[PDB]
Amino acid sequence: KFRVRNRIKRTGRLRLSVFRSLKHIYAQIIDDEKGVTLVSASSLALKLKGNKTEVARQVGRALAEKALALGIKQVAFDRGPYKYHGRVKALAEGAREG
Amino acid sequence: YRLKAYYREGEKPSALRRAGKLPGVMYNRHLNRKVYVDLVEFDKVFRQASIHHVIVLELPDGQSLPTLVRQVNLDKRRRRPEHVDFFVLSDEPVEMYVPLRFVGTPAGVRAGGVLQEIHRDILVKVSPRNIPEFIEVDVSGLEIGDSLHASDLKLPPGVELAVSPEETIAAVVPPE
Amino acid sequence: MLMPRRMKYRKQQRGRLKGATKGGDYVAFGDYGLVALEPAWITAQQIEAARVAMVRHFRRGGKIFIRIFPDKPYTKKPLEVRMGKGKGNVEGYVAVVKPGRVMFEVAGVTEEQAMEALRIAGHKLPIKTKIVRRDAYDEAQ
RNA sequence: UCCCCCGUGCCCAUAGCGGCGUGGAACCACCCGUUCCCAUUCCGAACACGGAAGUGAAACGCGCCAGCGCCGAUGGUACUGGGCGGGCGACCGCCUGGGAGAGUAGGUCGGUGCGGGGG
RNA sequence: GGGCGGUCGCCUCCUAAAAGGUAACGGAGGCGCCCAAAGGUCCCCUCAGGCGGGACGGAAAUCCGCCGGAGAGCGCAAGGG
RNA sequence: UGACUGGGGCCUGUAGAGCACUGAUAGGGCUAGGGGGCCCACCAGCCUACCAAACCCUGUCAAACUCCGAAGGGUCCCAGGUGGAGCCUGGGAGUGAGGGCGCGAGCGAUAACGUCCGCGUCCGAGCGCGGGAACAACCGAGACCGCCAGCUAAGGCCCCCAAGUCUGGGCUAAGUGGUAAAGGAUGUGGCGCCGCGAAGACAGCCAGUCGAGUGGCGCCGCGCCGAAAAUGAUCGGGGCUUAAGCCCAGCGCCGAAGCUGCGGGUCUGG
Repeated sequence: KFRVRNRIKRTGRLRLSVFRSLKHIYAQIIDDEKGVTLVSASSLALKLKGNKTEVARQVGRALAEKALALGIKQVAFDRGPYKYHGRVKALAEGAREG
Repeated sequence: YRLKAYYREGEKPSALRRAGKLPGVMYNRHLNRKVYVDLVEFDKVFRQASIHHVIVLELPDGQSLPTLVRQVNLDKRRRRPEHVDFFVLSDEPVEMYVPLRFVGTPAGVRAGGVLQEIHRDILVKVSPRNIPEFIEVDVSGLEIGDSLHASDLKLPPGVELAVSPEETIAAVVPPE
Repeated sequence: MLMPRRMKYRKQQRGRLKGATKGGDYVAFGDYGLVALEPAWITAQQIEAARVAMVRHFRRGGKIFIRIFPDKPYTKKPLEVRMGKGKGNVEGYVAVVKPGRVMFEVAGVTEEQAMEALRIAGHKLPIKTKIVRRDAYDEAQ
């Protein structure tokens, strides 16, 4: 298996989860303990382009505008099998830094 | 065979065993309740009956409900039963360990042998309406070599054994 | 004699004898059996004298089942020594037997000879015995 | 409110192994490539990137099944806080509050939050 | 009793009577070091066994395929993990 | 706020049990090797009531094994709880040799008025008092003093010796009682459930007469042998047999320095 679950290395609140599918890319801001999503956005499942990495940034900036609107400032970055590369949401706005 | 049983309120299991009246219980998927046969009587019955044959229990309702003896709890010291369980039947292919006859005389009664009756009650499935008995097996060409077991027997269609087949049934083993 | 061929440790503690038998209390191997009334430790050389007697009696006979094992070691200090200086040497092996344990069994012999051979055994044993048949020893379900 | 699928938590095997049916419009995966970012103690196997000719075979989702696995009473014992006995002693019995483990009847191929996409 | 013998500090398990603690010249083992990577962090990867199948190749030299939640491994004793 | 107690919430791996792990284990099945007969050395081949792995079935064992697991115990919260309880600071000590009993273990030989720990008690310091023949620690009971008053406790009520030769139903003939085991016995008394009895032999002389109770193991109460040591014997003594012994009821008395009654002292509190 890809056990992975570095996501287990989350202490000090507010998780920005990312999902990379062969066609698409999705993301939801989660408050655990409660067990509840607060904010979201997706790839063409949000109605959008047919590219890849360009599309990523777009969904990113999307998530940003919506979150700050609710009063949410800072978080922590995910993707389980990340390998932080390519399809990155290197977006302004959200205060999770980097 | 019959036996007078009587309802229990749940009071002083010590008192009853001392007053001749062995406590037990009856149960099935719709009714489990508490009863007290008499030791005196149950002995004649179970000693002939056991759990190959079937008992029937005449209560203060005329209801003579049909049963099998699931479990008997012995005393460990000075062998003498403390408690009996009664399985209430009707018409479902429930289990039981029907006995076996060992008809015959193996070749191992002459070149140094004894019959060992490993598992002389084998388990099976079949509805209450069908209650076989002595499921004989013949032995005659069983010398001191190894010996027969499991599915090698005489199974009335309706009978559907729950064994393996591998569970050893008998053997022909040397002298002293 | 009749001892274990390997053990985690060579010597062990003594321990008390509570009642009951816990297990071993229904016949389950041969036709006639020998049950215990008094608790005791039974030595290997007793078990043997009991075994050989059984066979002795009915020569070229049936099968005997010795349903107990001398798994426990026996310590004893050399003669005329004082106390302390640590535990003794192991001088033999015994089996713990409590009220109700079925110790022995025979099968495939005349009721006549069974009754007899079992009785002789009890004369080899440091406890009170009783003989038994094949009654409600049916722990099936 | 009612279905289906994609993410993500709580329950901690009554969610498990193995069998047998299904599902591709949409999701998902496999698939097409190796120029490009990024890869291999050798391998585009894996990570990774650009694609959409094909397939639900594999993987995953959804059912149905009890062979193995897992759960499991009720009764009755074992043992025992406290009180009191019998015996000369290994040890055995009563009274009152508590009460297993095995084994039996039986139960199980899950339940349940939050958010998305589709009718 | 004293001598002869044995022991004297430290760690692990049992004796220990389901908090802690608890004796005997009671049962059974270890320490008086090591690592310049055997340390920090980031990114990867998963065992031992077993049954197949393969030139030299044992009964595991290295190769391939199924099964195998941990029985392997963690410098050295045992225990916990 | 104390000891102790009621109601809640955590923590725990013993008693007991179990075989999933570590090891041990009796028998059978299934089945690598090895031994050995058939036999050929060109190496194969078939059999064997031989020894025998791994694995499965039945049956079990373990301080240093545990899938499981009580009663209890530990602690924290809220209450009851005014006690020669509790907490804080300081002045004065002695003790640092313990002992028996009950329960839970180790050592020992499931020996010792033995020895090591753990939980409780009494002696120590209650050798003050009652019971136990006598006797620190077994049973009863915690003694300020006085009384020619009354009730009790353990243990007792035939005499020594206070109080029942009290009442009702059973057992025992050994002085058992008045202190011993494996194992032996048609001792007794009470329960059994099995043989087979006008195919009328159970016991006795040709089987006819004989005309009925006969054997067979197995439970329970009480007793019998098994039972030999060294100054004179004895249950404490005399003496007890439908008991003055044993079992089961019932009513009544005697009995301490305990509890009441009356009088007195001293110290606290009010």
